[PDB]
Amino acid sequence: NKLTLDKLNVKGKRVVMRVDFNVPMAAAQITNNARIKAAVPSIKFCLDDGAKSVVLMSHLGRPDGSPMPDKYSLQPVAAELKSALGKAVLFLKDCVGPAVEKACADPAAGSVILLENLRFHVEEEGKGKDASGNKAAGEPAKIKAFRASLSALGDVYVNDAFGTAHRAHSSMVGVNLPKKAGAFLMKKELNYFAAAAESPERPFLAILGGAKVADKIQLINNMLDKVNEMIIGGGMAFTFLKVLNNMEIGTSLFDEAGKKIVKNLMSKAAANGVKITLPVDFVTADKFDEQAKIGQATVASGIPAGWMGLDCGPKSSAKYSEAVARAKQIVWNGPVGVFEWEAFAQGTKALMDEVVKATSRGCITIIGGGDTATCCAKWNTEDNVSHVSTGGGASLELLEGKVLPGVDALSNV
Ligand SMILES: Nc1ncnc2c1ncn2[C@@H]1O[C@H](COP(=O)(O)O)[C@@H](O)[C@H]1O
Ligand SMILES: [Mg+2]
Repeated sequence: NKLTLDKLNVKGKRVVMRVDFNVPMAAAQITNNARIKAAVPSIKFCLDDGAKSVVLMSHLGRPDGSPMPDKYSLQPVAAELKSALGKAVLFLKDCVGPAVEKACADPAAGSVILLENLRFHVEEEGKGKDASGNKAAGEPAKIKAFRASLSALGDVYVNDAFGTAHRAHSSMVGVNLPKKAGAFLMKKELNYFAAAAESPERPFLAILGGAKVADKIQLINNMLDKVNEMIIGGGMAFTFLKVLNNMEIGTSLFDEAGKKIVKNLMSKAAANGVKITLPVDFVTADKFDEQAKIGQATVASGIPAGWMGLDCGPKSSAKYSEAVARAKQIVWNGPVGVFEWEAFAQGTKALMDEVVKATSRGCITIIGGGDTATCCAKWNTEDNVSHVSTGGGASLELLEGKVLPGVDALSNV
């Protein structure tokens, strides 16, 4: 129940749109467009429906509030967006101030304008570091002024920056305009997660991977309140196997703080009637290196001193596949092994194959932002799963059961 773009009247209006263009880069070059392309359907909707202008605003990297036009400029994105949009883009060297306001005042109808990095101003995050590297605090009156300037750039506001929705930054919660609508990406992201957090199809399987356990306690706990099954893989699994089974784990990752909560998580799973699938075999490595000598092990055999489990084995792949086969809805957050290294990416690759097949027969498959999304990109499965999230931190907070400041700030329907 929140206002979305498709239900917003834009004809003859200046649209001030927050987008998450915080794209990866490398030596003044974009290394992945995804976030830019993800926001194009919203930009076009506005143009096609007669918007007077669409003023795009975003942050890039973490300049921590000082104009770093040399390393963190959004200028390259303007030329990239012009190619994707097939339309000229007016790039402005600032995002607030009299001159920027004057430029967005009465733009030529159909104008697309891209503002400079919002994080060049400490008022966006509300805090930062000075030149010396010292932490500086934003001033309240300056915060108000900054927000009032952004508000002048449009008659209506659209937030399509899902990747930034967990941030209560000025551009996300401070735009004072009567109409604040979530755009098409934001809509899609919330639509699917509404699936995971409210009315999931069943069985509902949650696949949780990664290294640390302590930072995922809430994610695991929240998911235990909603799923029918849960696969616990990746490095996390070793804390569970060590505690529950007393498995010899070698130099495999072990979370000391998290190990103290393992029995409590299993207890909840039991009470909620959740079937937990943990790995039973592994692909070992003599060291955490892409080219480390590899081996094999099982929970029963244990992992040799010095060696570490970096991926699940064949038997674990079977059990995982069986869980996927039983699911009508799946939420996957975190690969099941070191996917970055080919030798330890096979379990993840195999699981992806199963998730893709599940989607083909009607399973609603939701891939979390970040690492899992990167895997979809690497193996070209974006068009093969139901949803691939554009925001790692944002989707994690949602799966944790948290309210997103950027979503909460939107108008209601
Ligand atoms: N069995 C494992 N051992 C060590 N690292 C793993 C393992 N499985 C997944 N990972 C890594 O954990 C990651 C994400 O960890 P996290 O920051 O907790 O999300 C990726 O960098 C993976 O390479
Ligand atoms: Mg990660």
